Amino acid sequence: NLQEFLGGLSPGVLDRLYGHPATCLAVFRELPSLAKNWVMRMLFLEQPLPQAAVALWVKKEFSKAQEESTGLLSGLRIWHTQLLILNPIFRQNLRIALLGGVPSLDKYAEERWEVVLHFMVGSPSAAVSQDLAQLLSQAGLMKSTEPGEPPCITSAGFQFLLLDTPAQLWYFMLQYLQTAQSRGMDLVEILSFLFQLSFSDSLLNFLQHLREFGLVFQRKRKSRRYYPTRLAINQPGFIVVETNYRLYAYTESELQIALIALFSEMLYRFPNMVVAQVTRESVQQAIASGITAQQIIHFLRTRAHPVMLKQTPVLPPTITDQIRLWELERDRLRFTEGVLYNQFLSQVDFELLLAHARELGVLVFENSAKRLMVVTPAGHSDVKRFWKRQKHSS
Amino acid sequence: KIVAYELKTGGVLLHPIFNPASHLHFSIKHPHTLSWEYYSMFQCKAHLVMRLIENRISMEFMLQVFNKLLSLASTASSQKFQSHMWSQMLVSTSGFLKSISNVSGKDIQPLIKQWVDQSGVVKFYGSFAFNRKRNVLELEIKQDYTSPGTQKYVGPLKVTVQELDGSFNHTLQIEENSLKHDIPCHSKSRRNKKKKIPLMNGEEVDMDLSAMDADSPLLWIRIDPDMSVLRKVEFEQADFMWQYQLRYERDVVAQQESILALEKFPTPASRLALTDILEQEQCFYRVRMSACFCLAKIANSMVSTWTGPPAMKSLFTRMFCCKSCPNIVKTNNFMSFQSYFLQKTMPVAMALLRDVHNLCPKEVLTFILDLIKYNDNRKNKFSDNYYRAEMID
Repeated sequence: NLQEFLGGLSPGVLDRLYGHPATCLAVFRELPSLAKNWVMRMLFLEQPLPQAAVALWVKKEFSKAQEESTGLLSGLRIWHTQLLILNPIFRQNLRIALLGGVPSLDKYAEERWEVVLHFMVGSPSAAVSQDLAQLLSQAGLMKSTEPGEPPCITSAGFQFLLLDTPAQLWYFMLQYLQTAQSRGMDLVEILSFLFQLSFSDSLLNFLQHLREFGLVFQRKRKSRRYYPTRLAINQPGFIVVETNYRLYAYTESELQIALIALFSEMLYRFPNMVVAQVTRESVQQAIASGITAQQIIHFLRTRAHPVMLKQTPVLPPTITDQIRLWELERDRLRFTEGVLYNQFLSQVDFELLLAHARELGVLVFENSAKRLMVVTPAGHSDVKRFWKRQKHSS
Repeated sequence: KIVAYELKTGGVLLHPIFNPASHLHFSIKHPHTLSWEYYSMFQCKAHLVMRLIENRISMEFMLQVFNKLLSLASTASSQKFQSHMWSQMLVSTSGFLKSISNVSGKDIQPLIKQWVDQSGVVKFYGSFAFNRKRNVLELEIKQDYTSPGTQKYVGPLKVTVQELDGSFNHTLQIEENSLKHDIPCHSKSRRNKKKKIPLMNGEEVDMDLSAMDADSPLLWIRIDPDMSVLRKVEFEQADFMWQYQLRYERDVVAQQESILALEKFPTPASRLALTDILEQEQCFYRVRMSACFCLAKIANSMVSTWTGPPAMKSLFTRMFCCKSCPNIVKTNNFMSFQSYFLQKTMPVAMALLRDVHNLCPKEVLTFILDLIKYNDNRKNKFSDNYYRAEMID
């Protein structure tokens, strides 16, 4: 979440990131419940106040909200104890932020994201962009290993594909920022633009990437002014599930049919409907590719036709249980590397050796009834020496 | 006795050749320059080497050798010729070996060269490992031949392995460069069904196999069981193997060496093993007399773990006191000669008990004083002087 992203930052980057135009407001909106008011309170104070007052300024009931808010805002470093006055820079910027100092767009965003997902999947026809391809490859959801051949899809790719559009886009942008730092694009400058949206060379490239993702559209041959789409700031279902593992999806966009075929066997494709079967073969194929039953169940639930919404639960228990059981049947046997000594003789002497391999992290399984211990070959040169020392001690 | 003396100072040299032994502070050319401890160990080593010659050449041939010597001497003893024939009454080494070679057809010259002419004993350090994959027992026997009293053994060596299918003997060839000896192991199908495990003799017993390893069939190993060399063995078994060897063996020297090796394992299973040995008539009495002192040492080592009364006290009141009065000892009847020896050796070991404060407990001292007060000897046909002397001890 954005709270996690901002918490994972240093004070030096934080105070700089607290830009005048929007950041002080975007980070304010994050404040879940109460930190809004206390910050507002001490927006006009130039004198720090004792911590005991803040501690006692919440009733005995619902105090956990007080501690959690205080910890969150301490991590954000909005104030300093100074002994709890807010940061002067944040105070000034917040005062400046508080009385101081479309139908085609959404369709465009939808179409651009749909073509992006088409390229993500093995679609023969898709938008071509080397920068987008390499960005997705380095995002960790795609690996090529051969420039001539089109890149394939990794295990994480299917999991990302089956996610809902909001979380999908949010995670994609999180990876975009993380890779922006790696490629050298300043993180603060690009981050501030996202906050400003909800109200330089690097800026131009970042805006180009956002437009490629479909969040923004200049509409004027790449002019300075931009009109963000709905997705920039941050629908009814169509699948009907039977009790015989049959899916009837009212899908016209090929993306939905591809997503369903990822974990189901397609039977018929009507102009406004498609019939598929959720069989062991398809489900286990998806599980081997990397998906887990949770993503499939969530996908079917979110894309649930209104007809089946009346019944509770929406997804039939038999279908859900069958999918879960199919995923569970996937793993049984294991693999590890180890070495076994034996003849530990004295009972109280074997108990001391068990703590040597457990602290170093080379112990797999033990046995106090037969005096047997398995030691991995990675730490064999350290356990033997200890045993020798013990023998010398006698 | 001899391995202690030979590792202490040099070695005893039977049949020297005229100095032949310069590791020791007197000359062995004459009997009147020998130390008295050397004379005692000389006679001791001589009769053990004769037992070794009986081991190589069987006992009936040995008695035939002795009868041939005596018969030559008694035909010599009746002549009147002044020593033309009276020197057949004098034996030598060459004449003894020639008479052995006459009666048996085998000569013992390697055994004579090793244990008579060479003056040393051997030291064996053994450790085993059971290979579960190939079902073999990999022994590892190394000798300490650089000590002052020792020598190097290169002959064959008997080893006796008790597995679940029975007791099997194996002969190992221990050359100078040898270290690992792989012997084969049998099944473990007497743990699938409860059947009795057959022993070294023809009998078979019920064993509690809960302490045994699940993967190994072998219950105990004994390196050189018949004492066929002049040796000191230091074998590294597991403590349950020593307890099985103490309980179910039909050899007293193996029970004694398991008592001697159980002092290093003070676990309560070893206390149960020695207590079951102590309670057991039809055990040899000198094994139970050793188990008293071993139980005292183990009890001293597991203080702040010991649950009930002091060691052997309840066992003494169960074996030798009245049923109606536990602290009054029975009146002395010493006609059994094995519970007499055990009765007079059990408080002597019981007095070596110590508390957490390193002082003998006042429960054992009071018990010994009540053994002294309530002693009545007006009824047995035997005297009480050794039992009372052991009470003072």
